[PDB]
Amino acid sequence: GKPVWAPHPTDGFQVGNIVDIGPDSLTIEPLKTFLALINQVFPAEEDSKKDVEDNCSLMYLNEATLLHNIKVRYSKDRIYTYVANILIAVNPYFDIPKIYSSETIKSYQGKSLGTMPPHVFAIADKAFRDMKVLKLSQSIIVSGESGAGKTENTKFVLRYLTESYGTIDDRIVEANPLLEAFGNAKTVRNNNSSRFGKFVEIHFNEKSSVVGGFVSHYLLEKSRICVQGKEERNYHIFYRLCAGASEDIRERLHLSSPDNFRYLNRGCTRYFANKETDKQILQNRKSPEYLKAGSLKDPLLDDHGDFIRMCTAMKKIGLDDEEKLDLFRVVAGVLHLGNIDFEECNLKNKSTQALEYCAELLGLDQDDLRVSLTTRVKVPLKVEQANNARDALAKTVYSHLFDHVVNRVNQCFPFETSSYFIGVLDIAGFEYFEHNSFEQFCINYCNEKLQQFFNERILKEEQELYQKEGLGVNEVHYVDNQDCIDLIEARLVGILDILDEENRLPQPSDQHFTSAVHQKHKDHFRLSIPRKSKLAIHRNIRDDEGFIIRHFAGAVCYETTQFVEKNNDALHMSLESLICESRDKFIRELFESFISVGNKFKTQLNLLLDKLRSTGASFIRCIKPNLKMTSHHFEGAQILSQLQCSGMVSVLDLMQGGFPSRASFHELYNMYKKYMPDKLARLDPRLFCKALFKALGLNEIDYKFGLTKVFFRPGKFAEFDQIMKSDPDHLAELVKRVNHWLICSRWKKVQWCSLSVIKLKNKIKYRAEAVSKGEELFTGVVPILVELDGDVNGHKFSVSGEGEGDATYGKLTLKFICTTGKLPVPWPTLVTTFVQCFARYPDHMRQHDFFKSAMPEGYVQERTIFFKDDGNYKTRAEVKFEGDTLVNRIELKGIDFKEDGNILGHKLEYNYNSHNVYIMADKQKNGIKVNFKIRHNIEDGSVQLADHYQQNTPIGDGPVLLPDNHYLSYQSALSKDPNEKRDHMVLLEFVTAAG
Amino acid sequence: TEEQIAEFKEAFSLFDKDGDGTELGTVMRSLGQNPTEAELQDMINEVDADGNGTIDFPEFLTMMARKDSEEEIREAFRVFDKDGNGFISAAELRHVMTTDEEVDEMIREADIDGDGQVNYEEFVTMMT
Ligand SMILES: Nc1ncnc2c1ncn2[C@@H]1O[C@H](COP(=O)(O)OP(=O)(O)O)[C@@H](O)[C@H]1O
Ligand code: ALF
Ligand SMILES: [Ca+2]
Ligand SMILES: [Ca+2]
Ligand SMILES: [Ca+2]
Ligand SMILES: [Mg+2]
Repeated sequence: GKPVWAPHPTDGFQVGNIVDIGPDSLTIEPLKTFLALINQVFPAEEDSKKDVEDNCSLMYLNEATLLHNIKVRYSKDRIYTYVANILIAVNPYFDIPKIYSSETIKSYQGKSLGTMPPHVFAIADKAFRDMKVLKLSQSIIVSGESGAGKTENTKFVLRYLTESYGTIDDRIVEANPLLEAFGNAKTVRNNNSSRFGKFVEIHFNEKSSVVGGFVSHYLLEKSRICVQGKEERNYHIFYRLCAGASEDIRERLHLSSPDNFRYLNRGCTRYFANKETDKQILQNRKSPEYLKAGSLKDPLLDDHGDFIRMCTAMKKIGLDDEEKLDLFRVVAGVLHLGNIDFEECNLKNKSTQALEYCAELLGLDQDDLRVSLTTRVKVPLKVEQANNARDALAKTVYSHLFDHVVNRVNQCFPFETSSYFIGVLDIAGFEYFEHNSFEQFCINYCNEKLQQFFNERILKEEQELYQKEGLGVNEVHYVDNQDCIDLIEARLVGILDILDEENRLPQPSDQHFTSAVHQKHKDHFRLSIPRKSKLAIHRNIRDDEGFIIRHFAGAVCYETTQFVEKNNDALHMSLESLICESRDKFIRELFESFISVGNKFKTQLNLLLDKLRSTGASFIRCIKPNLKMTSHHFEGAQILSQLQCSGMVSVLDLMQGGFPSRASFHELYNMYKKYMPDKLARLDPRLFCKALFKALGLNEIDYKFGLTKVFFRPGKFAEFDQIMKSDPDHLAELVKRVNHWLICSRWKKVQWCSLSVIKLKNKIKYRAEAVSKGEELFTGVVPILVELDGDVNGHKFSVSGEGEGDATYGKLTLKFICTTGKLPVPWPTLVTTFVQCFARYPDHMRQHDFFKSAMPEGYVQERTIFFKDDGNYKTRAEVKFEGDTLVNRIELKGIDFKEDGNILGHKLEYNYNSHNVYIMADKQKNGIKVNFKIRHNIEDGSVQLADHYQQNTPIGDGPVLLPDNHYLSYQSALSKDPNEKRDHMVLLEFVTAAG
Repeated sequence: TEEQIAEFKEAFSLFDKDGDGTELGTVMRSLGQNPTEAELQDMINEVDADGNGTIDFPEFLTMMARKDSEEEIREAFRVFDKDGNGFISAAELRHVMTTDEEVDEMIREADIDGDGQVNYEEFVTMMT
């Protein structure tokens, strides 16, 4: 009845004690007494203060012990934790000192998993060693919902690998300020949210040295360019430009405080700043909102501070001032574009200035800009359509600018040829809001695919390996999400293809699309109408105004308004021509019907999947601790579902009997064979391997031989790495070490076997001695003394006995005196009770003599004697030598005797019949068992039957003889001493043993 | 000790030539020890608790116990000595064993002083 984990609504689990148990549920009393089902109750770690670095080290592996272990570690700023070779990373929401220093980077180099504390650097180093040794490219996948810390950990990895295995090498790192400026923006979930997915490849030569890199970017969020929520911002660049630009640059670009721009002022217009950096921003840059409410607070982001760092970054990576200024000119051009209003259509008089500034910054003719936004081609446009033209131009310009930025970044670290790469995947994190649109849909779809790859690699293929190799690892079942992916990307019937169809037909409709989705997946586990939503805040949405996808990370309700418009990437000819024919060379170079955004995304992501399938893969699972971006606020429930949805709970389960390290047995043996003396080589390969594992730590439970591969249990990575090390000296040193051990064994084996024979031989002499000694005690005549105390139906009596035994003749001559008066029972009933060690065992029988073999220490005789149709006796006798005389002390208890029966009514004749007694060995108790029936004569000519049950066990723990089944023959003669005044019996008995 | 039992277990396999887990006479004779057949059935009869006569490792050790060990090791050395000079040769160790090169490698690895033979003072070191 030790304390246990049971569910808690906000902590995920709480400590308590089981009180009462039902069939499917029980009660828990918290350390208020409440109901919990048996299968949501778990065993707890006995030490609630201890934490382990690898969750596989826990005594009990379950979701609750997992949650608590992570909680305790986070309490100590130990944000990283292992589940075998997978890393769990909880967002600290503050800078942990020195944990990412260059000094820390060096300390992780070449070190096996487990020999240093869990860290992102160890995962990155593991990928490097795998790349270098296995000659196989590598991918590091860092997952997590929005704001969990993927981009930050991605940066730590890239920084590790380039500092460690560089020699211009810092350009891949120095690049990020640039990419984040154009691709990152404030969200309710993340102040530094990535609005694009990225795959950063670090390429290596044959020597495993960095030769350059490549950044792949995926689907930048387009709508953010023009509009955002009151609590969100457009991309950082706009705000970095406004906060940090010189007064000169501000005049040339006609910039002002963000509130002055339609593309900024519907969102948050405040800057990220602190007390010190607010002073470095001029007043003409600050919005009324900023002046009213102060800056936005962040430990990492600072708008003015980031502007400088960006400019420094550009200089560090090779960007000249001309290109810097070109970039800024397009940014401002896009801003001014948005300040163009329309009335009936025609441009409003106030927006004259906006048209001038935009046309100039984008290298366009004013009249051409005015006409392209105002007319369709050859007919004029309505107010709302001019808006759609304006915004569409802004979305394409900014998008192409972004393409150019990542392309410009790729040109900083190009490489002619590479051998292998290590790639780091940083997708946009799973997100959902009050209103969810095509942006959330695309982002969450990408999140489904990543989880499927984790499922595919870590949960499906791992168990297929165990089974193909015959390991007999308990299967772990889990809910797969391929169905969710099928729902989206399937041919003809998938949501993306149904959406594309909608864009294709003459008069497209969001609701016709939405209806089609529902109709074509009638009863589907992953799709539902918005009316079945859990929240009531979204229940008034009609069937064809949205749908719910039950994502692995949770059900998300999508409003399908604007899905069709958003699925089209294409820009109309008149807009395309305008911008392609800009008088600005830079803008022309930015540009080198229906184009599907969804299917372009699916193609990109499946090509990424092809990449990932071809590499060795490592996983870092990022966790968001809370929803308020605070430090030291572990929200158990929120973290628990992240652990469940990620599959980490499933993985921990598998690791109860799983094997994260493995090698080809043939390959492993052959690399040691090359150094085996030609002698050790003759030894069975499996035996050599066992000896090698012994030599490098491992016990037998640490590893298992499959059909073709040898597997190693969790927490043994260092041992595994030593075993696999290819270095000639290391293989020679180990072969020498095991060679020595095998010689030391072969010696000890035959040595100890020689001792074994010496002991066996000694034991034989030790048996014989003991039995001889027993036998030599009975060579001549031996005096006897017998003492009995008896109780028969309350009648207490005592008798003393004396005489002699002659074992050569098997003769007993004894006289018994009842010292307490008259005997309450007839003497004959006591004959068998009244020293079987005096039996005659002839020549070839001496081996069967238990009785003499127990001497001088002797034995205990225990009997139960049943008088048929009457009572029973129970006797305990202790028989041993006391000097040269054999003594016997007996206690006797009789119960259930009929007071007028043959026994208590003294109806037995004073005589005795001959009997055979059947002795057999009692192997378990190390003595003998005996069964015999005595027939006593009754006065009137009938017979009183006495059924005996006997057991003898030796007193000492020395050696005794256990006999083959045989029998003792008894003759008994009863008589009276003619001069004896007391109640007595003279007994004469002869006993021979026979076959 | 926990080490001494494991050492005996490895020796127990040289009794268990068939590899099942169950002969004593066969090896006892071959180890060059006279004692005949009569005493073996009697000795096994103390640990065989189930009566099966099946010889199990936990039985083996208890069957060896008595109520002097230093002279047993000295007597073990005399099992290696065919003649009894104070040294074990390659030909001597080959007798207890039943490749010749392997026997030489076995002899050399024990020889601490350098005589090309193994004496008692060094026979013990190998054993422990
Ligand atoms: N290891 C870390 N150390 C310090 N701050 C962190 C760490 N990981 C995340 N953060 C903070 O959390 C924020 C969001 O993390 P980020 O990596 O941008 O989220 P995402 O996983 O969406 O990319 C960052 O802006 C940063 O302030
Ligand atoms: F905000 Al993110 F990945 F950058 F979820
Ligand atoms: Ca047995
Ligand atoms: Ca010799
Ligand atoms: Ca020597
Ligand atoms: Mg990110």
